[PDB]
Amino acid sequence: MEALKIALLGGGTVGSAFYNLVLERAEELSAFGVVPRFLGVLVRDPRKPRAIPQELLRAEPFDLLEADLVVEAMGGVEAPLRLVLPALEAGIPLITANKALLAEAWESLRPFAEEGLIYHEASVMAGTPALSFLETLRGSELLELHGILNGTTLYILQEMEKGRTYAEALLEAQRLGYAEADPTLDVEGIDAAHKLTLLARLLVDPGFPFAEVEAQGIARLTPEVLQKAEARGERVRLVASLFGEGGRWRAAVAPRRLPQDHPLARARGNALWVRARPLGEAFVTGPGAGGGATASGLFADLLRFLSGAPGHLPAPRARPPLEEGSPWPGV
Amino acid sequence: MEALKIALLGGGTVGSAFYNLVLERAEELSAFGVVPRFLGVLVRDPRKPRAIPQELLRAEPFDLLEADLVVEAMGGVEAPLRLVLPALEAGIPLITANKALLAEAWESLRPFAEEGLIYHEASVMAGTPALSFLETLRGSELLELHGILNGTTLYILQEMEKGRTYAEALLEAQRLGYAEADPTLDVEGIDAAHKLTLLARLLVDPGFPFAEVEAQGIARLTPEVLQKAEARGERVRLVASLFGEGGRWRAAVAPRRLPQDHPLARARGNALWVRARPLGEAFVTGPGAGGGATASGLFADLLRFLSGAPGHLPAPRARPPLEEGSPWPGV
Ligand SMILES: [Mg+2]
Ligand SMILES: [Mg+2]
Ligand SMILES: [Mg+2]
Ligand SMILES: [Mg+2]
Repeated sequence: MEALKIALLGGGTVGSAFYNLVLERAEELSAFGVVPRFLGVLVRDPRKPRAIPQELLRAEPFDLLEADLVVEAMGGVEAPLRLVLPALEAGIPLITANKALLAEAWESLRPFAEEGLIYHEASVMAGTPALSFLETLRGSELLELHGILNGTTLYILQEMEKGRTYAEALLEAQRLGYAEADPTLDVEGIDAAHKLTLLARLLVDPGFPFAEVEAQGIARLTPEVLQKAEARGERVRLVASLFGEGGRWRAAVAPRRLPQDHPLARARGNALWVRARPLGEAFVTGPGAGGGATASGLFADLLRFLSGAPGHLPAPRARPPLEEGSPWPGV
Repeated sequence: MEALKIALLGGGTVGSAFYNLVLERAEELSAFGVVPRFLGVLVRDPRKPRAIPQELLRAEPFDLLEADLVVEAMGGVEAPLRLVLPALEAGIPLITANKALLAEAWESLRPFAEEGLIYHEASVMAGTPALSFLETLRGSELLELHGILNGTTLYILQEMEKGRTYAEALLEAQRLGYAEADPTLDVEGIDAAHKLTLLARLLVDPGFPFAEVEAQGIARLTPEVLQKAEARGERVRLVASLFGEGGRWRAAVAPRRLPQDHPLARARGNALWVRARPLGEAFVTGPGAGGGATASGLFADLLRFLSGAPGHLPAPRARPPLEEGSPWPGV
């Protein structure tokens, strides 16, 4: 029974949920001949009440080179990047939920992702199978991809449809744990843009640039706009789309008017929908945010690592779209 | 570079679709440093019209030991079993869509599956992500699982739903090739039982016996029974359930009255619904049968193999249900 040394970067909601999940599920790890042992837990706020042993709290960066795995969920881009690089360079895998880091620091991280060292199922739709879903979709050639990827904006739009104001909805989303103190990334559609970029890279273009995604949020939406849409038998949702145009892949995030019965319009939780040849049309749904939900994704990748499987690999090569896609009508 | 030698067992609808899909996307495999070549295709009778070159057809078993991969979609149990064992024993991976073989010949196949030599995403819900979906769900502990796994009975109920009699619906399912001349396996819920058994082994009990799955088919269903259901706001579907009962796992297939709003009742294609802790509720749906759909799943596994990832592994150990469940009412 050798130890599975884990260096955890981030003691927030997600990090805490993950730490506790690993210890709670220790017997599942035993089936693999290992017992989990955390080298330390880096925390931004060492005084915030936590369910992590005091002796493991680290207010300052610590040596990660002796870890078997580095798990990161601290948000932000530059600091996490500088912290994980040394480990990745040492050949230590990185399990992360940081969609911002992967989307904006791909120039530095791609090389390691290319050699299967980065596991990031939790980076898109939390623990819901989004990346593994596309890995299986590789059996076909993508025709079009559309998803409602942000938990906060989805909740807000759902609540406004019920008559709740933008503000009441947002504050509740924060109380519920879906959104952070400053949900600006979420409501401006940037978080969805981060995730869409990750999906594009795994399926059609390993070097897809985050800067090419055109993104807009829900800031102009009101209960009035949503009720008028309902009157026409449509639902408004912030959709992240990947489709062909002029022979090149185009990615955009924007509110779209969807038929009320469309899978994306009637989904429970966030959702990813695709049309591919020859499979056809398929889609997956589940929670897109939350401490427990995200922890499930990180733990899923830890088990994937223990099984001997590589991390999530970028698409083998860039491939053009098989057909021009027709975007949904914008709001 | 190297060659990717493939021995194909089954030249039917799936076999033919897989053969042509590999040829259509062969150049793509160069990204993995390989060039695909089929060593031969085992078929019942090479005299029949087939979209595979006559010269590649083999009417009698042929040596498989030079193959890099054996792909099988013959249907049946004992014949396929005796043909693939020699390859597996020699360390050659098996990519199969044969849920019957895996469900009923597990005693012989499990050891190889444990070694990561068996890839069978296409054995459940065709190319739609089902096994990969559950692999990610491993991040949580299963509360309950319910799926509509058989394409034939889904089509049948969707039609009887519209007012078609059982015989009328079945005939069309057959006339369109969804159901065989003798649809027994499908309509008695055995195919669903096979697939449910596979899902159970991957997620909660590597030794789950097919013999313990309690299956009931469509025999007691009529268009009227469905009207009664429609009147009460429900839909009837043949559901494969895995839930806790008495602190042990119970697996059953049977027609169920689902609230019409439920993801399972709304699904146009086959579907898998799950509730787990701490993830919550997740759902995946897509085509569950068909040549192209199944080929997509087989090809997805070929890509998984080329990436250095092992096949689908059985649960690392058996573990009891965390909570007591109970399927919807039956008929
Ligand atoms: Mg995910
Ligand atoms: Mg690559
Ligand atoms: Mg070889
Ligand atoms: Mg499948």
